[PDB]
Amino acid sequence: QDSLSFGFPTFPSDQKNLIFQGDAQIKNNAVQLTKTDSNGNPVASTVGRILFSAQVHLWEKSSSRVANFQSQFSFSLKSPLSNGADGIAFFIAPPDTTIPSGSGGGLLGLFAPGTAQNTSANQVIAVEFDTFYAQDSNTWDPNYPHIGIDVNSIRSVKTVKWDRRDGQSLNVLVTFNPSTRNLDVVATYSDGTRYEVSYEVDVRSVLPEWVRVGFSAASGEQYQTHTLESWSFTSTLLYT
Amino acid sequence: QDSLSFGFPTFPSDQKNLIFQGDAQIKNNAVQLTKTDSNGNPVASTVGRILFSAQVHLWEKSSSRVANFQSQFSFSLKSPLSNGADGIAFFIAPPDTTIPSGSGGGLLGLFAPGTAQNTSANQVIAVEFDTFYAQDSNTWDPNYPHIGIDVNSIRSVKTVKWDRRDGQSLNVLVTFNPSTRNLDVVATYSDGTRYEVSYEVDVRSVLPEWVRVGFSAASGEQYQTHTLESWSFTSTLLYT
Ligand SMILES: [Ca+2]
Ligand SMILES: [Ca+2]
Ligand SMILES: [Ca+2]
Ligand SMILES: [Ca+2]
Repeated sequence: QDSLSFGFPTFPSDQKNLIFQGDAQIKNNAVQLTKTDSNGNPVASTVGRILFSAQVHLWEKSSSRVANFQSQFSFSLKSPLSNGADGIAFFIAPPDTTIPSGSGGGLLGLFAPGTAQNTSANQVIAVEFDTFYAQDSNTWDPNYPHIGIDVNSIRSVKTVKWDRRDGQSLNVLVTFNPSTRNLDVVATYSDGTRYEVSYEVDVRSVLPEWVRVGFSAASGEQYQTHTLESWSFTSTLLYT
Repeated sequence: QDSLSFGFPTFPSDQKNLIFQGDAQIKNNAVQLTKTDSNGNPVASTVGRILFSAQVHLWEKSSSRVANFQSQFSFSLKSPLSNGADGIAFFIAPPDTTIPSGSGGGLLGLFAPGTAQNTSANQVIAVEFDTFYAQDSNTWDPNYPHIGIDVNSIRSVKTVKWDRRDGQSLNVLVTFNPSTRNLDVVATYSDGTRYEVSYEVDVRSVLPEWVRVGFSAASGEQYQTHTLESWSFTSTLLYT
């Protein structure tokens, strides 16, 4: 289809169109990307991702069209530790994508250690909300929590300073305009605090014609819950 | 998801979210539900169907919500003869539905011979465009071409006289309002000729909470092409 849209105001336990990978599962009308014990407390060494089952037609070679898409979502992070890790990400990748071997911790369940920074060995665009930046392990990160745009590498093409707020929902709007090739990110907390970051990128040179979209999160030695609360997505092919 | 929408202005050969059953296939940017030869002419004894891969949440027991949906599509029928058969139908059924054994000809690929008229043995709602009504083989049909609404039986609960026009596309709008429980059908030819039929039905007592939607067509000894040209669908769970 040239156009596709779906909306999850909440996530009831009875799901049919989501692909669960790793430890991801539904609990209390929300998606818990990373594993939690019986008490709902976060645990270390966990990775999980979800993908919408229907494939999205991102671009079409034969007609020279590229999709205009928007993804609106909300999530919250919680941890008794002073340094919850590692972060959550909205991503776009090939339909057959699976959790790479050894992609836990700072790799956010998106990249393999051996090629995490080799832009030629990957096909993925992601918007990350990174809370762990230890300069001895995450050598590619700026020294502070941040929002980053990733294109085929864990070392973001760009980042902006962001504040982690335990237990507070962050609303995010990610949009892509094929005319200007701008990928825009706008995130806000309930008190009005706003964060914005933008990057120009031609998706045709990075991703195949058909892709799947979803979320990924992970925790290494340090941990926190990564709770996806709602998600709406729309995409339509346009002439460019 | 509480809401789902998709639109196929045309049908390119590169499809990823369609389930093909029987003889259905993409050809010339359209879906040919029934088999055709090399030159493009219809053949006898053929059945074919397509279904969208993502499941639709028709109703939810917990919240007591029922979906409001709309399906818009266009198709054309062509035959060297004048007695083209058997017809095409838009249908809604359980996700694992498959072509019943011996459902060719007048059963439109939707019902099995032994239970075609047993309402307690089926789970399907369909809107049929029936062009063949010979009383010896289709004992359940009125004696003239028609559009009908089928609820768990090949014997329509409501029908309206219709005119078959070889080679001309018919534009159709099917809508279901959970507030009134009315299933309305409006079909029109480019010159303005309009046909209408409706029926009150409680989808909750006929179909499961999650379903799949698609089209079916068949040709017995008499034949004609059943070409699906475009299709758009939208559904939203409402609190009525
Ligand atoms: Ca990090
Ligand atoms: Ca980072
Ligand atoms: Ca008939
Ligand atoms: Ca009939």
